[PDB]
Parts: sequence; C-alpha cells; structure tokens
Amino acid sequence: SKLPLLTENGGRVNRVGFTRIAREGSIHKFGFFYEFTQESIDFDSDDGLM
Amino acid sequence: SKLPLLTENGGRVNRVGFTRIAREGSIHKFGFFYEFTQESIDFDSDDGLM
Repeated sequence: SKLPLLTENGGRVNRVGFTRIAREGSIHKFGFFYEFTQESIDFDSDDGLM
Repeated sequence: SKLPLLTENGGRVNRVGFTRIAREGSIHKFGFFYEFTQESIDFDSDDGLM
C-alpha cells in the first residue's frame, strides 16, 4: 500500500523525516582510611607491619 | 494406441504441428523527497546533520 510513486514531471508527492536521541552518564566518589599510633609500631613484636 | 506405424505403401499418414507462446514484462517508477529550512540548518546544535 505504501509504495512511493511518481510520473515524468513530479512535484510534492512523498515526504520523510528524521529523529535523534541522546544518552547520559555520571560520576561518583569513594574513599576510606585508617589510623595508628607511634607506640604501636615501635613496640610491636613484628617488623614491617606497615 | 497412438504409435506412428508405417506401411509398405504409405503416404499422407502421420502429420504433426508445432506451437509457440510469448511472455511480457513492464517497468514502473518510484521516488520521494524531503524538505528543510534555513533556520533549522543554522541554529541546530549539531553541525553536519545534512
């Protein structure tokens, strides 16, 4: 049924159109830490604990 | 029953004929178009849409 058709001199018969779409992304942040004391590292029985 | 059998003295006994047929085909025309404006081409965010 929907087949484009024209004659020898053709004007204003079949029109088309176009469309575009968009996407997204985002960023987050993370972290953690730990704490110690000097007496712990100095008087520990194990060297190289750090 | 329908074998072509000849005889010692025979003429005008077994005639045959032939036939031919014809085929045909035709061509058609297709086409379509699209339109735009100067405002769309100039003020569109993305260049090279065309």
